[PDB]
Amino acid sequence: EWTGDKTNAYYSDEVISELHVGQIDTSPYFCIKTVKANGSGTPVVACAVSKQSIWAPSFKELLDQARYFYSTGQSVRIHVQKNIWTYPLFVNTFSANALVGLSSCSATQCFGPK
Amino acid sequence: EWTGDKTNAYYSDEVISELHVGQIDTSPYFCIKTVKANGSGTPVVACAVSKQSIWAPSFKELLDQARYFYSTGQSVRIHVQKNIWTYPLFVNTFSANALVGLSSCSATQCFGPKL
Amino acid sequence: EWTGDKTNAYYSDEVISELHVGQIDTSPYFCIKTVKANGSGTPVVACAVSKQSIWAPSFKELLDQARYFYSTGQSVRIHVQKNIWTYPLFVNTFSANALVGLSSCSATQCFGPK
Amino acid sequence: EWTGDKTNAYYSDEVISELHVGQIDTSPYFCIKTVKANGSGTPVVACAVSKQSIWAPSFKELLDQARYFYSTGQSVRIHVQKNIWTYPLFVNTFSANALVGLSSCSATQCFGPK
Amino acid sequence: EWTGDKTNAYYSDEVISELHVGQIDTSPYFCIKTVKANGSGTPVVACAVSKQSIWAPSFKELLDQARYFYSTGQSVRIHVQKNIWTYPLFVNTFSANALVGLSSCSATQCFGPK
Ligand SMILES: CC(=O)N[C@@H]1[C@@H](O)[C@H](O[C@@H]2O[C@H](CO[C@]3(C(=O)O)C[C@H](O)[C@@H](NC(C)=O)[C@H]([C@H](O)[C@H](O)CO)O3)[C@H](O)[C@H](O)[C@H]2O)[C@@H](CO)O[C@H]1O
Ligand SMILES: CC(=O)N[C@@H]1[C@@H](O)[C@H](O[C@@H]2O[C@H](CO[C@]3(C(=O)O)C[C@H](O)[C@@H](NC(C)=O)[C@H]([C@H](O)[C@H](O)CO)O3)[C@H](O)[C@H](O)[C@H]2O)[C@@H](CO)O[C@H]1O
Ligand SMILES: CC(=O)N[C@@H]1[C@@H](O)[C@H](O[C@@H]2O[C@H](CO[C@]3(C(=O)O)C[C@H](O)[C@@H](NC(C)=O)[C@H]([C@H](O)[C@H](O)CO)O3)[C@H](O)[C@H](O)[C@H]2O)[C@@H](CO)O[C@H]1O
Ligand SMILES: CC(=O)N[C@@H]1[C@@H](O)[C@H](O[C@@H]2O[C@H](CO[C@]3(C(=O)O)C[C@H](O)[C@@H](NC(C)=O)[C@H]([C@H](O)[C@H](O)CO)O3)[C@H](O)[C@H](O)[C@H]2O)[C@@H](CO)O[C@H]1O
Ligand SMILES: CC(=O)N[C@@H]1[C@@H](O)[C@H](O[C@@H]2O[C@H](CO[C@]3(C(=O)O)C[C@H](O)[C@@H](NC(C)=O)[C@H]([C@H](O)[C@H](O)CO)O3)[C@H](O)[C@H](O)[C@H]2O)[C@@H](CO)O[C@H]1O
Repeated sequence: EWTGDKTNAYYSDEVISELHVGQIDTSPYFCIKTVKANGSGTPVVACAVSKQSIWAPSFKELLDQARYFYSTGQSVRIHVQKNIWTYPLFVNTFSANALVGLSSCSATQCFGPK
Repeated sequence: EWTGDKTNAYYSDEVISELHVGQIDTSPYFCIKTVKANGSGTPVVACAVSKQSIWAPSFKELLDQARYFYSTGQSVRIHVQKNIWTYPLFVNTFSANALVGLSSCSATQCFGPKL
Repeated sequence: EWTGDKTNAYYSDEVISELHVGQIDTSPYFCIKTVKANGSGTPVVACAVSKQSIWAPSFKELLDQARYFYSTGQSVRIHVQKNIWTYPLFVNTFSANALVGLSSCSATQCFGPK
Repeated sequence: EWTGDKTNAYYSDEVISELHVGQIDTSPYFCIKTVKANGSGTPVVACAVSKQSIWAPSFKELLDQARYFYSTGQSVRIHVQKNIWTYPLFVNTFSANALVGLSSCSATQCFGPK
Repeated sequence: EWTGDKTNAYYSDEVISELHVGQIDTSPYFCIKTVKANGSGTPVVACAVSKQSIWAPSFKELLDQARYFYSTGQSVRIHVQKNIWTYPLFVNTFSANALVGLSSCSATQCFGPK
């Protein structure tokens, strides 16, 4: 697996507009909401769950990086894997997307896989 | 269990106004006080205690997040489970509420579980 | 044991004015000095030692919180237990007070045991 | 092995201008891009992968330092080992450079091996 | 052992002026250069090496504190133990000093062993 696998999904020129932290089934988790910097389109929501899925090792790295990009409001590319989370109320509140990477986008193209 | 369980309680548009760190019964803990951004109501107090209660795994995550939101003073939704801490002097000083989640808020919507 | 135990001591309306980190007998430790926000009174010195005293479990959390309050300079209530550290040269450089809690304050009141 | 070995390569007077976090083959990783402070030259890209290469032990310290230098925008010397990463889509997105050190730079010199 | 042992060396009224992070012999390490706040004297250099020397337990505490004092540029006292690192190329690049403590300094005094 890799953040950059073409089977994952990514969204360029976004900003992190919201951040949530909680716990589910003994695991810490966080979720972020992103929107296009220019205001177009609809939001992207993605979560990371510390004890769960092949992406679990990156939970702290992703949380720390999400917090920094959230604090700056700088443009980013968000990378997700769709259709991972399953608890229906959790998915309906947030989404089934697993957060799998974050790329800064301060130049012409975002610094990450495409 | 989940932050967003309907048996938990939450309060929207709160500002984290105070922060305390201490130790109780072998465990570091922290408590926060929150007040309505609009100045109404009565404060909410909640604590997290390392290695105690079902919420223990998220102690460090919630401490770091509480510190950040305390530093910005931004309006948040605070999620708690009531009647978790039982040490009576602790409860009298703070509350029995276990902190179980924190959500940022726009002016119209907080980003977290509700209803 | 609890930060708020009557057998501990506390000082309100203080600012953390100095910070020191070191090691003793294989244990990292730190010390802080505090002074009244208004300039009155006598300084308070306390230390936490990572592997020593009943307060060992709280070392990292108090170090992180001390650094935060040190960096803001805001008014705090410092909680200590007297007569804990015993190495004479250490006590004479710093004091025998163990740091056991830190509470934020406003003008007339602080958020913590009293 | 040492950051300073002559079989590594380094580039002075650089600024970290992009940062990416992800995961590959169960390992958290991050990449940075640096550009000369004065606008000359070609960008340098390097990545650290949490449990791969002889440089695995310094992953966390170099991620934290990369983040610090990125946030200040100060001039640094970046130390890499060339030709380490091998997954082609990863190398072509980023590079084969392993990140092995970061040194702050003044006007005329940098604080690190050279 | 103690930061404050008389067999150690300290230098007061210093500013941390450079910071370097790398890896040696499986150990992440950092070094700092300090110079007098008033611009006099010759610089001091000291390193901390993750799982090396009696001072290893304090590596993370000292790295976090060095980073903070580096970021503010405030006057500090640096405490070292001489003649610890033995690799000659490493010593020649940096020094044999082990960093063993850091103390904030006011205009009047420094908060640490003397
Ligand atoms: C002219 C051209 O090169 N492409 C056409 C574009 O007009 C059109 O809209 C574009 O947005 C583009 C961004 O492409 C991605 C991205 O965000 O990087 C590519 C992603 O794979 C895609 N993600 C998914 C799950 O499909 C993502 C997503 O569609 C949007 O972010 C949702 O808003 O778009 C690029 O910046 C273009 O320059 C810009 O005009 C895109 C449609 O994505 O393709 C062509 O129609
Ligand atoms: C009683 C109730 O469940 N909801 C009341 C509303 O009908 C009403 O209008 C708005 O309610 C807003 C959102 O209500 C919450 C919140 O803070 O998000 C919902 C929480 O479940 C509730 N928590 C608990 C333990 O009861 C919480 C709480 O009542 C207040 O925060 C206490 O300070 O309120 C929000 O409260 C607005 O005040 C209002 O626009 C009004 C009644 O007129 O208050 C709601 O409680
Ligand atoms: C003792 C006396 O003569 N008068 C009492 C005063 O304590 C008090 O005056 C106010 O006291 C305020 C807070 O008192 C503490 C504090 O800092 O919170 C209480 C602590 O337990 C105490 N710590 C110890 C080890 O004794 C601490 C300490 O004495 C001082 O902080 C050292 O400077 O004081 C605060 O000091 C205010 O400045 C003052 O207004 C009055 C209030 O009516 O009640 C008396 O009991
Ligand atoms: C006396 C002298 O300096 N002669 C030539 C210069 O014209 C120039 O070098 C100056 O010094 C700078 C230091 O060069 C490095 C560096 O970045 O520290 C040395 C590195 O080993 C080298 N790395 C690799 C993999 O080759 C690195 C690299 O070439 C450049 O950074 C890529 O941009 O340069 C630096 O070179 C300055 O540009 C210059 O002021 C150069 C050639 O112009 O080499 C000297 O022979
Ligand atoms: C003879 C002598 O060594 N020192 C005295 C002068 O230094 C002194 O002027 C003051 O000295 C201050 C420095 O004292 C230390 C320090 O940095 O705290 C003491 C340290 O033990 C010493 N470290 C070592 C390994 O020897 C350290 C070191 O010599 C200097 O830092 C190197 O620059 O100095 C400080 O320098 C002030 O500038 C000044 O107040 C005068 C005071 O009357 O008497 C001398 O005997």
